[PDB]
Amino acid sequence: KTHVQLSLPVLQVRDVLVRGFGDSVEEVLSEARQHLKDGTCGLVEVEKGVLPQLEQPYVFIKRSDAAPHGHVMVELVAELEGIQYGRSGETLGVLVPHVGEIPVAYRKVLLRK
Repeated sequence: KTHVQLSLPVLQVRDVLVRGFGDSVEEVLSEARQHLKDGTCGLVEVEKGVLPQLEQPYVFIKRSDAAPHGHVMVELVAELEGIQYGRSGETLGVLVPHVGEIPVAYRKVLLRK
């Protein structure tokens, strides 16, 4: 399938134990995709002061369309020193590894895989 229905745990930035996916744009996009597939990916909602508490490169999920079965269609865009790799809509949040942190909510997305 080109798209996969996922329910992503929404984590508070100060709870997150592993604050990024790795060290290159290519690695973080790779790792993000692997964690999304394995159900080990959390979502942090971006507000004032959130991104400086996470590790670059960042992986965003961005709205790709204006929502089958409640699932917002999204795609992955990476960022490193203010340059983005990808072009998409509005940010739903930043992806991070999930290692058992307690979520505050779940974000239903349809991920272009």
